[PDB]
Amino acid sequence: EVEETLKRLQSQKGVQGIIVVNTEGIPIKSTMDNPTTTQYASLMHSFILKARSTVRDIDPQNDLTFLRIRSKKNEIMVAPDKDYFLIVIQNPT
Amino acid sequence: EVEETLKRLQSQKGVQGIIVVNTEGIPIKSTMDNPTTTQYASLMHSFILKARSTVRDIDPQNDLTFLRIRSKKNEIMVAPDKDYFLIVIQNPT
Amino acid sequence: LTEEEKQQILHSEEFLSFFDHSTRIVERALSEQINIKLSLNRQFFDERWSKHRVVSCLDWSSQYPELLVASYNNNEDAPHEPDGVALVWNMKYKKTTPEYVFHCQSAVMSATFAKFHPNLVVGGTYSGQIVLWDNRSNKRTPVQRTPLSAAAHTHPVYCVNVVGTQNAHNLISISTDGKICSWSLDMLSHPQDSMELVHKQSKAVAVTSMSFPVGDVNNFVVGSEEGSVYTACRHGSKAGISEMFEGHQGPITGIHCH
Amino acid sequence: LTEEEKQQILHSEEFLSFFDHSTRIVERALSEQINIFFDYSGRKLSLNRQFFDERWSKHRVVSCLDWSSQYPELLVASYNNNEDAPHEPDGVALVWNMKYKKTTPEYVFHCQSAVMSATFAKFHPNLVVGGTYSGQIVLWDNRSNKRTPVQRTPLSAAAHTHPVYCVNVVGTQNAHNLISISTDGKICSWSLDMLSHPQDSMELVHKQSKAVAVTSMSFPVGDVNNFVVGSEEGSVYTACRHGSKAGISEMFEGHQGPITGIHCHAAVGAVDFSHLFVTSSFDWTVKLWSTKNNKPLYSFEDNAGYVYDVMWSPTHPALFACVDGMGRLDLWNLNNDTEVPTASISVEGNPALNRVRWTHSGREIAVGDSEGQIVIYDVGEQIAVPRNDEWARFGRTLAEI
Amino acid sequence: FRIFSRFNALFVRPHIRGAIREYQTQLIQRVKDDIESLHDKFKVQYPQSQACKMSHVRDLPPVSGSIIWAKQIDRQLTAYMKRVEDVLGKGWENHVE
Amino acid sequence: KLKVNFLPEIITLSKEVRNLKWLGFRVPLAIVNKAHQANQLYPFAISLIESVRTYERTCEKVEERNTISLLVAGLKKEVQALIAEGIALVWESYKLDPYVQRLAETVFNFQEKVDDLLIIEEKIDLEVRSLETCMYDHKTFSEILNRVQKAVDDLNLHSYSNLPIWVNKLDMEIERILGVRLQAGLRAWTQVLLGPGGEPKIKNVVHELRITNQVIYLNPPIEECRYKLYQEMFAWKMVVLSLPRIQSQRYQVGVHYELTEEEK
Amino acid sequence: RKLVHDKELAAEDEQVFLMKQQSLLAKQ
Repeated sequence: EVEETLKRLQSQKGVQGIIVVNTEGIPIKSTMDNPTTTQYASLMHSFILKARSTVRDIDPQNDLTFLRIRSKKNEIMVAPDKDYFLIVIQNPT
Repeated sequence: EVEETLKRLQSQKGVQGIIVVNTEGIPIKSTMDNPTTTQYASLMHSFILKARSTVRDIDPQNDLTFLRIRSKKNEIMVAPDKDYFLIVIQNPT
Repeated sequence: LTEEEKQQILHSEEFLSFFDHSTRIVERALSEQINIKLSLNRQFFDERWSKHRVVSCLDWSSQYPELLVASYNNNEDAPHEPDGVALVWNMKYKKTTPEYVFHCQSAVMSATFAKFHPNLVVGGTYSGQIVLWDNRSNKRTPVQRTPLSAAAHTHPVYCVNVVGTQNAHNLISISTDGKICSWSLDMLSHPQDSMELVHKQSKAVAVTSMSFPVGDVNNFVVGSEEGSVYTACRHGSKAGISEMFEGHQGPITGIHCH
Repeated sequence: LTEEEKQQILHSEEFLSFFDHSTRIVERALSEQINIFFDYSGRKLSLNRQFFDERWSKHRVVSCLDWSSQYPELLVASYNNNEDAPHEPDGVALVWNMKYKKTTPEYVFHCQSAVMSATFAKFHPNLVVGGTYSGQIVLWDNRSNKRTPVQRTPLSAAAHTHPVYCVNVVGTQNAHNLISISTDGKICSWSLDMLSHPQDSMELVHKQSKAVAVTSMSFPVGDVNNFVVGSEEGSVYTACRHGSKAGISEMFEGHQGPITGIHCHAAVGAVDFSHLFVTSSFDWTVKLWSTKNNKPLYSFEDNAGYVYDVMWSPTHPALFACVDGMGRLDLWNLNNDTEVPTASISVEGNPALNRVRWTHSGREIAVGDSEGQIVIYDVGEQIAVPRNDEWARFGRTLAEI
Repeated sequence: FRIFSRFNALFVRPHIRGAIREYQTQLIQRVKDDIESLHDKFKVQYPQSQACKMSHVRDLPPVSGSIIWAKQIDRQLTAYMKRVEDVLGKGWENHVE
Repeated sequence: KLKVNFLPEIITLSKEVRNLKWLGFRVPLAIVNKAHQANQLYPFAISLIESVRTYERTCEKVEERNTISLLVAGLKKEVQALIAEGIALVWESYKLDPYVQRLAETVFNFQEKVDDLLIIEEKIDLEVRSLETCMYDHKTFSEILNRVQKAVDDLNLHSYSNLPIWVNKLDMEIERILGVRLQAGLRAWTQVLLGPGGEPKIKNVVHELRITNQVIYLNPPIEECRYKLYQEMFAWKMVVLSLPRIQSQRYQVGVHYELTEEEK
Repeated sequence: RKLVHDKELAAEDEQVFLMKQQSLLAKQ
């Protein structure tokens, strides 16, 4: 089902990459060139680990749901769950 | 004209509190006490300064424009300015 | 790491809420922000799920008035496609994708919410199965279904509805031949009260359309293929068809009480 | 120190132009105001300890249980004869302890006759008094090294001639009496230092000189003259010991099977409930009654099985515990539910549970079976700990019916 | 059953007996499951049951305990007759179930 | 292969005659008879074709999952006796009138217990793989066989034909694969003794050469040393050999009988 | 008295039962 999920989130305009990492740091989902983005997946894996550390150390009972990042060039969206995570990259269209 | 905008943000839907970072990890303008303003916004200063370094590792031209964290008890948008940053804490509903 | 581990864990029984949160919250994040008489409001289409099919039923949830269901017939262009498919749309976001897909093996022409259970999506087949979908469950395949028996419905079922209160209620389903059946929502394995609506030396009527009065659980009214409006009471000594109306010289396509 | 003044950059007209840019990003950001659709997101007893002696407690029923008053972490058990070993002594008394995590019995006692019942001596901490199948009421001492009974009663015509199914040491510290009733109507009152002949002894008749084959007995708390029994008749008799009125007060029709356990109310507090008692029997029913009414106030009919014991929680006013021979220990809080069990647990393999007893603190429940397996459960604290409105809730629950 | 016993002209009238149909299937089916548990309890014989041993524990001779056992099975049978009577009213014996 | 003598389009003829009497057209009477018996035989024959279609589907799932052909068997002979007794029926018979309903009930109960069979089968078979993978320890494989044991117990509530010998075929396969794992553990003990196999702990045996009254001797004895090494062998046998052998049935509550330790 | 084991009581499969009933109708 994952390829049509890839398709209709890839037919949305502005999306450069649905490169979704697991909790393991493995590129479990990628659509672009894998050595260009696996270290960014590891970067965002360690920083979604500090973002879960941010929510669970600032507050006891809060759970981290979603992060919005708007950069200078693009708007890259980071979606945690409590088990497995998501990284996706969008241009402003 | 920040003061009557703050008086408009006295009465928005679910603003948990209004602050700003003022001296680059050291906030001054506080409507709350020492921790929730100061060391939480200094944690935000450290985390988005290192996240500016992370997007700078992705592309050194690409710095940060805007950040928003949403969670169960707080939806926090972050506006990075030049030296100081900005923290506004809001409810989801 | 390896592709056998990826095809194990990607189809494992942990990731289905992970894909539901993936599809839901990135389809929450399809919202493009900006940084600078009669009227048309919207259109909806799905190029995969809604090509070359007719719309046959709708319902708004009373709990969620943004949510809309959409029962379709079979795509006869694609015989490998499932025949009934039901598509769940939204009013809150501007997303052209549906919120949920649900499909069935027989073609559907009656689809509704349960009005005290808005997570439960009740469809009704060309075979006469009354199929149940849940959004908390993963499965686009129906999670409960009736038997296809002589005691249950076997014709195409154009109408199914719910009344009773929050603390006690019934599922009401009328078919083409005129068999009514009472059902539970927890159990669809047998009908509860089931009988046949007859009139005119007991001819079997051909019921098309359905209306309830507001606030009535016992009396109700049908239209028909036979040009005939019948009201009918559910239980009692005059359980069955009360009486008869005339005037239409066509088969009746839709009724609604005020 | 951060700054020598914290004010004037917030009062500057050029730093506030950057703040005007920051509030422009705020006014860009706060124009959305869209919430997440819900999308149907949606959002007790614990096993403590088991005791089994392979040499002594194997293939024997747990005939009785008692907890010591001065030793509330201690627990005694009574055993019948083993048909697997006829050469062994018949009654076995194993003393068990939860302050140590050893699986040994702390004190082993045994006798020639099969021990039907036992009690702890409340005011003598070193004496253990058991009742046999013979009607010898045996006494053990843990100071003496012998496992044989150091004192026993005769089973003569002045004394207990029938199987004693209930013994208790009740009384004050100055004046206490060992009270035993066998299966014939014979009550004998005993002193603990002398088992040669009873202090006071007579036979219970209730109507037209019919004998009362007594299966169980209870005391109200604080009442040494008055008490209550459970026969095999289906008939509970309130009874008074001494005075001009000696003997059975009232005729209760009630139970349709022979009574297994009767226990009066033990929780003392704001509102007095010590006229109330529950009765378990072979007719599958727990029957909540009182002394003043001669009728069933309530009967509990949820069981599919022979209920073999019932007793109150000694701290909570509404709570009581019951078991069956199916294998289900059942807790019922009558402030919570008079209709369904508050808590239920089932032992592994589902054995026939015979004897159960609360602890004195009202937190631990210990159940015995047909197999000599003492199983200890701890009661959860929202059920176990009583609150102050619960006494009034029990008053409104009794005033409801 | 208590709200059945308060309401008996409802058991006269056909509107209620048309209406209470989904509940009484559950009521007669739980009566059926209780009496099938009573059937399966009577399928295991009495010394093969635990209750003969527990009667011998609690002083009762086993022919007497077999009588207590089978009369209590008969007492639950009497209670289930009261249950099926209180479901279908008077004239419950002439019902199709 | 299985099919029935029926045509759905016959309900189209019923639809057309239920429309065109109302449109005023006088139809021939044998057509009215044929659509009338179509009206009588329409739910029953489609109930037959769903019973036949789900029968060929469950036929495919038992030839695929033939591993458990022994846990369908009484139900299989009930549905095979029902189709063999439904050889003799015809469309004139009023004996089909409970019969197709009894067939669809046995289709549904067959579906019930073949899917319960699938769930508890695959949980048992992956628990057999949990015997094949985890660590060489008596306790670990004991709760493995306890969960398989109570899984067999809850399948024994269903009470098929030749249920217990399927369990005995499982337990002899357990015994063979445990022989393979015991070979791994004993070869691990053999290699660890000389300085998936588990972790053998082969301890140091302490000996003092000894003078008592001008007699040089050895205390402890070397037969005791060889004896102690055989104690560590027999304790390393004890990990696999005293794993408890599951019976064919363990609802034998009235059996206190025929229990040896190679059967235990 | 050992537990003297019974014979292989078994269900014949739908392929061989259908060839059996095909032979039964081939006789019919």
